[PDB]
Amino acid sequence: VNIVDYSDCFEGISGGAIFCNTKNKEYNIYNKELIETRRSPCSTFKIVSTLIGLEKGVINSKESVMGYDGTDYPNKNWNKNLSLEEAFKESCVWYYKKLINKVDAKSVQNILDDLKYGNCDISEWEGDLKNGKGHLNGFWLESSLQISPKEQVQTMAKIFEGDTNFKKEHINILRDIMAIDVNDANINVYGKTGTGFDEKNKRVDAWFVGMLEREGDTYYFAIKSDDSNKEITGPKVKEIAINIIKKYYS
Ligand SMILES: *C(=O)N1C[C@H](NOS(=O)(=O)O)CC[C@H]1C(N)=O
Repeated sequence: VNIVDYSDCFEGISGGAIFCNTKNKEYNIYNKELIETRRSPCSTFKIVSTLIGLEKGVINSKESVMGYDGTDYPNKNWNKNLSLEEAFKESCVWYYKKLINKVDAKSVQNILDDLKYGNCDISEWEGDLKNGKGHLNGFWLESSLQISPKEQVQTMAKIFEGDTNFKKEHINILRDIMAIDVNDANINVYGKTGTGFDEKNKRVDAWFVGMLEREGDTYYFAIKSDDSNKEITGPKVKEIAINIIKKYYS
């Protein structure tokens, strides 16, 4: 367990990072207090909800559709019968809400418990309805479910090292749709962004969670901002993550 200083890559944004290599148990932690603090996962939950949907047969491949019904949305790419792969990369909320609402709560509770997914609290299934967004809400979006960056890395490691009961076929679908182009062919990077705003504390929940493969070694990582500047989003934290990977993990 090494405490490290990645602050230069954060360019003044408040946050932390944790990288974990489970072969030689090298835990690299920037901002330990924040890395141990549970927060809403926001759209990073799509990593797990994809696996739930595959396991329950709601979806079956990276092509699978959820029966688009024609509802109008401001994002162009939500207005179509998009595949799993496209809905994951577009972070399409209606697709993943319809997916999870096909699964019974007991099944989800038991999967989260098995994964040790933070507080495993799905009590507010419908999500943060006070924000006015209605069905564009759920327990994983600034609501009851909370997970720390350290727990995110532990969950990613358990899934992608083959230590859960999820089918290998399903884990490989997730790897495929999580793959990121970082303009460096000598590392494979996978992950998912998440963006929320914590109204109580007036801070963002901006995430990038995933894994890095670099010649034999695999690192599981979670990068998280809690800045008060509302302009700090998941995509911005992903930029910071890539700069950390290129500086310190090449
Ligand atoms: C998930 O965090 N969300 C869905 C969507 N994607 O965000 S991301 O670019 O950080 O992955 C928009 C924001 C958020 C939401 N409001 O539901």
